[PDB]
Amino acid sequence: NKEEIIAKAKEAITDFDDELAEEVANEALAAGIDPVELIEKGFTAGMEEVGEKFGQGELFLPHVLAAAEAMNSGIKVITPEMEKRKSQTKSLGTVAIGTIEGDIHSIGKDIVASMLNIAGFKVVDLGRDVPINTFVEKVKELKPQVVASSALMTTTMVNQIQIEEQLKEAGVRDQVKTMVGGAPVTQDWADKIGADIYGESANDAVAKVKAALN
Amino acid sequence: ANKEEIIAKAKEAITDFDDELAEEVANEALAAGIDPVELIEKGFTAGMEEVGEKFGQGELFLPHVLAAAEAMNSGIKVITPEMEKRKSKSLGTVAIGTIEGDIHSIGKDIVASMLNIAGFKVVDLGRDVPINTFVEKVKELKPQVVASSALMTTTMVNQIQIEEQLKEAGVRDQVKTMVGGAPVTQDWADKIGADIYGESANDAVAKVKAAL
Amino acid sequence: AKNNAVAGFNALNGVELNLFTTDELKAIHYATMEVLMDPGIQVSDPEARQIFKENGCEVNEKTNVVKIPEYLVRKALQLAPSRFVLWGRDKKFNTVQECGGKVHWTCFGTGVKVCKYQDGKYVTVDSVEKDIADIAKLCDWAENIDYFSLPVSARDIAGQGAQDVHETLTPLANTAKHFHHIDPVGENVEYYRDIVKAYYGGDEEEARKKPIFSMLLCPTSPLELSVNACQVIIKGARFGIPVNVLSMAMSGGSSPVYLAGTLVTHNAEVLSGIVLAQLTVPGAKVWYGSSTTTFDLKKGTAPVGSPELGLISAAVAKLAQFYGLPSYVAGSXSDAKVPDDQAGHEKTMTTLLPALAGANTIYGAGMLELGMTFSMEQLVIDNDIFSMVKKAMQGIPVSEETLAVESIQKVGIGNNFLALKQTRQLVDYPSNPMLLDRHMFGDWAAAGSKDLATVAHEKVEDVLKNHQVTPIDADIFKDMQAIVDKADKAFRGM
Amino acid sequence: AKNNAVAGFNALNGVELNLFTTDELKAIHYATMEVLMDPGIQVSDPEARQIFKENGCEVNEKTNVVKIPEYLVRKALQLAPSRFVLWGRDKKFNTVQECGGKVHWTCFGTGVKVCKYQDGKYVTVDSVEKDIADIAKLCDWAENIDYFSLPVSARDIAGQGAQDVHETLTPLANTAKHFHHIDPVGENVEYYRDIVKAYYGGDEEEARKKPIFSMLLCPTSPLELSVNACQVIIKGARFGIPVNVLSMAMSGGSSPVYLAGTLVTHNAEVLSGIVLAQLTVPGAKVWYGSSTTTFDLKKGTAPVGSPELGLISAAVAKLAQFYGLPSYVAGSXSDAKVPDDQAGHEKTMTTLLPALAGANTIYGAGMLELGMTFSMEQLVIDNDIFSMVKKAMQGIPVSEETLAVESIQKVGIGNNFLALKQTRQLVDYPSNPMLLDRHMFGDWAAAGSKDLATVAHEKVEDVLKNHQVTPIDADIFKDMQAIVDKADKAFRGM
Amino acid sequence: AKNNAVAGFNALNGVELNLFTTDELKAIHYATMEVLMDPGIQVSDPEARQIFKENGCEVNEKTNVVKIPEYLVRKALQLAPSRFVLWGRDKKFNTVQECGGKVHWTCFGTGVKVCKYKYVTVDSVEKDIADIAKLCDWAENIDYFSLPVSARDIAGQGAQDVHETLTPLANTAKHFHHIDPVGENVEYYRDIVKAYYGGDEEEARKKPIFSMLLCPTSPLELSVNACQVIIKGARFGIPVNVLSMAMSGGSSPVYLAGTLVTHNAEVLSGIVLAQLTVPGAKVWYGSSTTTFDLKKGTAPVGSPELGLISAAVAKLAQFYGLPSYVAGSXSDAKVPDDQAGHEKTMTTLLPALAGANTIYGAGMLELGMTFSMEQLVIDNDIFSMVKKAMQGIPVSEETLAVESIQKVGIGNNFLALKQTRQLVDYPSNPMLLDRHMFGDWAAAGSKDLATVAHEKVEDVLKNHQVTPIDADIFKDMQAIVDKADKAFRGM
Amino acid sequence: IFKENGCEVNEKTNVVKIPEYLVRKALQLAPSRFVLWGRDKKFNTVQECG
Repeated sequence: NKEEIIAKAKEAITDFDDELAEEVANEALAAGIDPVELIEKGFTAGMEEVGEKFGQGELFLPHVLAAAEAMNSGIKVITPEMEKRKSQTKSLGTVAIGTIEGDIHSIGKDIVASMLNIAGFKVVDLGRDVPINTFVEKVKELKPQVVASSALMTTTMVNQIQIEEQLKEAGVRDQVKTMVGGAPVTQDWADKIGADIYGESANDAVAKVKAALN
Repeated sequence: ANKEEIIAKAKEAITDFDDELAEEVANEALAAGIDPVELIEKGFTAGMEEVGEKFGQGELFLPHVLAAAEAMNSGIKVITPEMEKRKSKSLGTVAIGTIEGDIHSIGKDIVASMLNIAGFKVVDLGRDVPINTFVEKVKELKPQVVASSALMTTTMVNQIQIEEQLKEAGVRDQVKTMVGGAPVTQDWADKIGADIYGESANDAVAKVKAAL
Repeated sequence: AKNNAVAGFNALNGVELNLFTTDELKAIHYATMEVLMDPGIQVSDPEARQIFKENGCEVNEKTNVVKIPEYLVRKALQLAPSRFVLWGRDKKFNTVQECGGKVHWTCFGTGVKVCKYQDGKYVTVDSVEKDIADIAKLCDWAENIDYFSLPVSARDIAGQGAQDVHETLTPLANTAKHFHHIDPVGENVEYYRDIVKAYYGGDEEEARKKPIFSMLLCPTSPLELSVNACQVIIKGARFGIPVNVLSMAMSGGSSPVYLAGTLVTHNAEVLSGIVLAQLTVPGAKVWYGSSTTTFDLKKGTAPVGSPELGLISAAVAKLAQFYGLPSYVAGSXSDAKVPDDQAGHEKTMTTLLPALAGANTIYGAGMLELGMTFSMEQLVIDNDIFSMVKKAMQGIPVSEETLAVESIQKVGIGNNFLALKQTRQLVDYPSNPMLLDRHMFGDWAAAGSKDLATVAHEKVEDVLKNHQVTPIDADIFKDMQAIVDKADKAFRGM
Repeated sequence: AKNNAVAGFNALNGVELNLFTTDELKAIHYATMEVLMDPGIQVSDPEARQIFKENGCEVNEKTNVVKIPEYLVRKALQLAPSRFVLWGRDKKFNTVQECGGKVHWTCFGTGVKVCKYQDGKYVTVDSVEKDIADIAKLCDWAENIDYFSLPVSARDIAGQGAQDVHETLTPLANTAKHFHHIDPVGENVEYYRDIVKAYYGGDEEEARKKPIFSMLLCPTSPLELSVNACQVIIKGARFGIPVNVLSMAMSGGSSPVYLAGTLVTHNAEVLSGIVLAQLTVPGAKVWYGSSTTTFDLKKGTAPVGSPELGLISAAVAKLAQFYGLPSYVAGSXSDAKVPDDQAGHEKTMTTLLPALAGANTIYGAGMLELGMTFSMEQLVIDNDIFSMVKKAMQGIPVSEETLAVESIQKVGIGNNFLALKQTRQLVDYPSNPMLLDRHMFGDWAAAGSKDLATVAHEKVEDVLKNHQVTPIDADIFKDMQAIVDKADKAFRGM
Repeated sequence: AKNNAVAGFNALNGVELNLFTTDELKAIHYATMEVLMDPGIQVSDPEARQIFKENGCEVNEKTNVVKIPEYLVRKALQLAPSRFVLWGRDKKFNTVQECGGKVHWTCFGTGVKVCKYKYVTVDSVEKDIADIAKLCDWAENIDYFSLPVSARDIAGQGAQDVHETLTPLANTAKHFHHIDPVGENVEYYRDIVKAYYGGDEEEARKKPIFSMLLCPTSPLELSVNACQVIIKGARFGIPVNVLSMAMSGGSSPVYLAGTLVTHNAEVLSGIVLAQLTVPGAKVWYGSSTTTFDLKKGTAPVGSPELGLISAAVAKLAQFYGLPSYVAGSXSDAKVPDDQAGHEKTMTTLLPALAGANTIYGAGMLELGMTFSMEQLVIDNDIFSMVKKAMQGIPVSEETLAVESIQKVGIGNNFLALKQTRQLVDYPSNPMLLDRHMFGDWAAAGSKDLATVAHEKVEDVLKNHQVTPIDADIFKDMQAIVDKADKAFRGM
Repeated sequence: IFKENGCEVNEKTNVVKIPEYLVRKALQLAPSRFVLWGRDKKFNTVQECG
């Protein structure tokens, strides 16, 4: 059974079907199966098979997200039984991401979020126009390895400094490595601001996130 | 690949109606030195019979039946010389064609293919086939049955001459004749004293098997 | 290499049928605006008369005649939505009604009798609430029957309760498709609203957003709206219930012998109904409808399977398109008393024209005996006819792929296309009728030498027996059933 | 349910570009028939003059001027085929040329110089027979280059042998695509016939049925056919070799400053050539061709990357369509001396117009320096530009599926379409350029901050290095090679 | 004698380009009407939500979703004017914007960087806006000015946007189209235009020298800012460009048809809100919408898709009776090379032949991140060639010129002709594009368009005189800018 | 008859290739209409393009 529940969880993701992703997460609950087992032996297995083809140039962005959407359709089905109740953690880094406050551009942030999710990391999307304070509150509440903000304007890119500050005066700036990315964001900005990582793109961000903690 | 995989790729070539795939497998077969008879019998024929089933279950129709017979022909044309340089199974051979003065043929081609997929080795004489050629074929191939197709009441009549000239050559007593066509009925068959009447292709098949 | 870059190309997708030129549509319009001022329209309902008067119409209280100025016709047309969605109990049965050529079919309504074979002899028995239930099940099954229309009258409820309210729950209970009430009662529209409100758990906002119920009304030809008609319109607009303003004039009878003049009459009647709807509530969902036909001066009957009905329905569709409104017309109708050669002819004649014309809803399926009877046999036959009609409507697609030159060259002279990849992949494209017999004599005689009617009948028997309709939640049903009971009590209290 | 039955719908597939009304095309036609009678056309070849005279034309033997009556223009047009297939050595490279909007591209011809890479930067060196071989290989690779056209002159064979015959075997040997000879010689047309005959194992009937060789000729503007032009036409028609009658007038120079008047001039010249072809052999395959441009009165040069060239080519395409003939026009041409911002602009301007207009063959790809040079870098860049142009030509398909309302509603407000099934299935539909850079600064700078030209160049290097062209059978090649040698001997015997 | 009396004759003036039939246009309209009901539009601003609600739209206050009924689109359209005139300080630079095929060009906006030519890019600042204004003021094909690059330097030290309003009107006499305003600050812009006209609000309204753009948040929703720009725009009589910017495959369907349906709904909903706030309000049905590159994870704005969508939006606008403002002459290139020229031409020729009333993009590079002053004058040179091409082929007895053909005869040339002389300035004559033979070119530096362009930039920026605003008036406008920074620092 | 007018005729396969100019020629020659007479003139029926 378990082997079959992991065979499905994988098929669910390589096939890009949210339903089956919920089905398996269901027959999974109806077996007492540890959800963390399903999120790794089961879903991330297929998650990583896609990224594999993504790397060879067989599948593209569409497939990454479509697969990430499935992994979430399943994880949703068991978020109650999971961490909420049992309170168990997954593995392979934890990155909190969202578009800086005052900014609603989200396409990019969502692509970075998926490329990470598919790389093997646990992504926590904070949404967009995320108020600076929420970044901080989510950092000490979730205690993630990486905190990422996205800014696509020169006027919302400036708010990334505030993430650095309010994080320092929260006594957690040293508890997590920050990352900055966006069309106007550059390495110089990352340095000048004091950000740990600079994401040139979704691939560069994934490569640097692991090279920074992996 | 190993014979096992080649035999499968040969069945798939048929179930997918893919001539190019049937030809490639035939080459993998000849290259491996594998016997053509095992490629045909356990390979194409396997996939050929599968189509016949799905056809008998209304899941597939004529387009599929003729395509499958053709995918198989492609791959066998390749391994033909081979089978020749080594010598070589059908439920029995069937020789068919439309009678002289009749260029109708879509059906004859369908009855013919509805047989190839059943098992019989069909020998298509074409269309507008003069009576003589019909007779001069019974003596050469000696197939289990000589079938004719008339769609005109004017050419339907020629179906008699096939009788009055196969007895004229002491060969009638050998092969069972068969007539079919829009204008052809069971009576007309009984009248000219033919062996089997072909209602439709399916029927013709079922009836040719009746002579087991 | 093979071309894959072509400059602008003009194409005609499907089959286009024309009856008028802009000048001609304008002629009919002007003639109608003329008629709307003289003799005008008689509005019996005082409340409607007031709504007309409040907006600028001249209203003579002694004669009750209303003269609608063209600016109000224009205003009303700017307010009416070009489209709206008819929801089914099942979302997959949702049907869009919009200005254009998107065609849909619905059965006819409402017969007073129902065909039923009895010992070889053809037989018609007066309709009862149960017949509505059977017909509703059948229609739920028919794929070319987009939505359900009150097929026959619940005669057995007449005088015992609120017939029209029974004629509402029964259909809704036996079909997951949208229901169009062919014979609503102005006074009881609240009950319909409540029954639909119940279905949606008392959520009136939901009932308005996902209308599973719509209703029809007929202007009294020539040129007058009855009180019931006005109430259905007014209440309909206020309760967010799609209304079908369907004229029913007759050439030589209640309108000119000339079809064009009959259209002017029909046009005035319907537009006034539509104007009322928009003045009551701007943006009210409405249909420009018609069942107008020609009165047979030589037979003193109202033939509804004639070529005139097909032409008028086709014309009304063109007019609706011209005014920017969805159309609802008669089609697939027959005067035949039994499902014979005549039914087949008339049904195809009266359906093909309005379909090729672009009528958004064509009602008539299942009809016989000039609208007096409903035949389930005929209903499944019509459903099959619509598949054939849908095929004809695909016209002749012209592209490099369809021209298939490479296939022709590949096959070559004297060979066939049976084994081509092309042919197999498209095995499901050609028309494939469900009931129409295409076998040769032999196979046909062996199946029993059955005419279309008996074949249809065996199909009806099979469908009524094995088809499953998405039932309504038993609890929700109780609430809906309650409203019907409430309506019945009130009826007895009269 | 969901609609699946729509009435007649009018659609425009692709992008339609208009320059004239029927009245205007008629105006140009009448103006041409006028010009064909006065001043008429000077036909230098006596044999052609005879063919004209034998059919009804007035021929002045002292001036050699021919006056072609309209009925012969009409007759010729009824004789010329609306389409013909250009065969490649490889059947998959077959290209159809037919009256209409089916567009195809071919490189330009013929430059006398070639852009190269020496001690840095791209320089220009006079062309040699080997350059034709390289360019032929490159073109064999370019997917948007339907067929090969003599790109540059085999200058190194001048005076040593039959240049034009070398300019025939070399291309045929280095490309499996059809070859169009941009600079044939009347006297040697037999050699081309023989080389193509050899290729087909001496089967002349095959050579005629599967023409892998076609040729061009230019009327001497204004209004006169040279002896060479007449011989190419006459021999071409008699040997079954497709002929491209391409005028090359210049506004302000050899024709009016006004584009329309220039078209009249161009029209007379080309039609006379076409008339000759049809009178020589009814049904002879011909192209209504043009490279006519505007003479820069202020620069004393013949700019071929101007908007006038694009307009004239687009107009000639419309004219060809009007007369029922396949068109061959200039496009993707530039006056730029180096592959810069200007090349890109001009190349796109002169290609977009004739493409949107429906020119059946657009030649110019790879050109630079007003036709003097051929740039392989520019050639692959143009090939990429054609992919983009082909995309633009798909216009905006409008159907229920493309309107995608259910997708929009499914995704809802504030979400994206990246994960929809719809989006994935169509991942290959959007334009996907091979060379045009779409990366953000970072990725681009990391790849080396390369401009399009260097990127194109690396591609050229890669193609010339790794691309394989279907070689001609070594034995067949010997036969073909023989004819070239035979032609060379004769040349020395002169 | 010769005919001087022809009967009914049908002619085509210019070049007509078609993408749709009436059926198709309607196909897209009906689809937009379904979408306006579901899911509908999310209007964040509560002031905007009330206007909609006051007029019939069913507004859900919990979700902020507005379902605009089709009759409000109609009413809105019946109200929006079909034409209006943008004003510059110099009437000669005035520019009409009307429903039809009257094409005009404006520059790109807004870049964060500025290309300086080797070739380097340096984050923009208010001084850059001053030059481009000088350069764009000189560029003849650049009808009006559009905020080219953000003054990042004034960012955080004052009202960046109010500064971005004074410098443009200062260094240019042409209409000024603000590509990125702040709703909260519209009052300032009004006061700046008002200050220019000597405090005569009537003059400011009657002769708008300042217009502004706003973007719907793709997909299907208007932000508080977009709404405020519209609403305020309509009360103050400032022309508003409601320009959406969806992305195929990203914020909208991969198909272009579907992407027009989403684009349409957004824009209309904006135009509906403008006409409801103040009927007869001047608006633009605009678009920069394009296709998102699924294989490059970028938003190419120089693809043939942007060219099509722009041309398609132009036809839609005509359909609806409104002026169009669309993306054109754009490139994804990072340097002025072959690709820039190609894309710039592809994306400009389509909407031009289609009829776009305003085509912005000139000067662009790198998908809109940079503004090249070279590409800007190259672009302006490309527009001359476009205008030429747009003249199509005039066909008259004069242009068929039979007598000229007959006068010149066989084997001669038309150079010595009077007709050729008099028409010397008619044929295209590019200012930058090089048409010399290799020899003369090479004898000039063997220079490519880029450098020849940069040489021009330097010459224009050094010798071009812009008409300055009178000192009295300027101080009054500067004051307001100062009052704006005051407040910024205050808060 | 086909060969005599310009068509390519392969005598071994009996295949004829008809050039478009002959299709055009034939169409210019064929009458757009003709009358089918009956034994009774009143039954005359016109057959014409249209």
